[PDB]
Amino acid sequence: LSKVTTVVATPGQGPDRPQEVSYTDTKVIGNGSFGVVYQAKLCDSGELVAIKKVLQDKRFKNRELQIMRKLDHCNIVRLRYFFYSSGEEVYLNLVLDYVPETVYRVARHYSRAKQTLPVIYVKLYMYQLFRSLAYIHSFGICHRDIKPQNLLLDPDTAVLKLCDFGSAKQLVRGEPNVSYICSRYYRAPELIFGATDYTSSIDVWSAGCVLAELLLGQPIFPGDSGVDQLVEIIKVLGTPTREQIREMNPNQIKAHPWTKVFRPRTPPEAIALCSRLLEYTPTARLTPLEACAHSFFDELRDPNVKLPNGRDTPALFNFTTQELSSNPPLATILIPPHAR
Ligand SMILES: COc1ccc(CSc2nnc(-c3ccc4c(c3)OCO4)o2)cc1F
Repeated sequence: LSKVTTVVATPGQGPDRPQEVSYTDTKVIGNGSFGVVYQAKLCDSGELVAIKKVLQDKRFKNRELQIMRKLDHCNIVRLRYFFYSSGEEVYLNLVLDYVPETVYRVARHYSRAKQTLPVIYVKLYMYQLFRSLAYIHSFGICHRDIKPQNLLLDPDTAVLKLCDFGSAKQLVRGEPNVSYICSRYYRAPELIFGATDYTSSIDVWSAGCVLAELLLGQPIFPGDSGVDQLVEIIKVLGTPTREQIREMNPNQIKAHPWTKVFRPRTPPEAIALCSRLLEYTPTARLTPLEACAHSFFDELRDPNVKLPNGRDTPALFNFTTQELSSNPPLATILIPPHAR
């Protein structure tokens, strides 16, 4: 609150050269499995920041911090600084970009009010999620907890930022990974099947679940348990052929038309995008970069596009080489003539 805290914090991206950082108006805003999250105001600039505090084992490196020190993207909450603090024990503190809203909260307001999120926002929010994934997947980093709670929004600018890398991991082919991750509703089928050799494509399934959820006003796959979740998917997508099961798993509903799950007025390209994300076969799913280049997002590339409030859209085309690395020719679609 009124107390001024001064710490010696290390720049998130820069050289390892610690600075004194003073912050104030400190309040907890989240306290869960993720740790404790604080809102605070930087003394010098008057800028709000979030501070994530997690217990550290000290005999071990923090994975989340390793990942965050690598990332610099407009659709990912930035690590401004990190520092350590003591109790008695030892905590690591991530000083992060503050973002006021979440997709969860926003979808819930619309749902509660019996309304749907306007399609322009669905395009904006989904696109920026895919850019963020294209970016992190380019390092072989899989978020592994893509869900509406982890999508932060600035409603005034329509900026979406991916947050919570506490479940993120660099996926190395041949190194086994845990299957019971992601939030249930958003959890890929291969995970429910127990695959330990999964790829970044689990994030893409999750994004599809988010997109489907923004279109419907409720989770598309609301599993009752970790096991009932597979049933919920089958109910919507129909039984996987044995070929698909082989694709998902290292060891009786039919095809349910995609244009009937959603409401009658849902844009067909949104349904078409959805169908390419929610494929049983992990490698059949679009890459995030491919998802960005999908027709559903064409309006975002229209030179006349504006937010509902008249403002320009936020950064949409400032693609780096790193972001483009999975399919560089896609730059021809992604970056429209006027943006060059
Ligand atoms: C406020 O909503 C939450 C969302 C996710 C989490 C999980 S851990 C985390 N990692 N970065 C964050 C983070 C970064 C910037 C933020 C933020 C949270 O809230 C406002 O600006 O939170 C905790 C939360 F409390």
